[PDB]
Amino acid sequence: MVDAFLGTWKLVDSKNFDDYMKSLGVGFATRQVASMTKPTTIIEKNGDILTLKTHSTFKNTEISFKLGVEFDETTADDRKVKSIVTLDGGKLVHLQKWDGQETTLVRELIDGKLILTLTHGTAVCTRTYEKE
Ligand SMILES: CN(CCC(=O)O)c1ccc([N+](=O)[O-])c2nonc12
Repeated sequence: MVDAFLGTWKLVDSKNFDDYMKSLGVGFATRQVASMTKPTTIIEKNGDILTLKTHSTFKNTEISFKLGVEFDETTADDRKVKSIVTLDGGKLVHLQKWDGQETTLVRELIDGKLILTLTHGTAVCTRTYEKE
């Protein structure tokens, strides 16, 4: 199940992140900085509680959750959302809902790399992380 996702990951490729942020309404100055930032994502577990940290020189976030149990979240761009994370087809699928809108954050493992696919509206972004 989740164990192969655990650890420290560093961003090594990003496609269409500006399009995704624009779709969400993120302002230009935040997008400019975020486009050059290379976050570290740390995924830890304690029993069935997962913690996902995203660290950078700009934004820092942390969420803790049980798989399959909804939780409140405030995103890096300050959306207040209702979230759930689950394991679907071997992928870690994070769904965020607010104001009747949705976005998905899907994490898969491919050849040892962590591929994060972000979808909102028509915008589809792919970020690739490598394990530290
Ligand atoms: C979804 N992510 C996380 C990306 C990742 O973890 O690589 C985001 C990370 C950072 C910002 N931001 O506005 O600074 C975001 N705005 O929308 N999404 C944002």
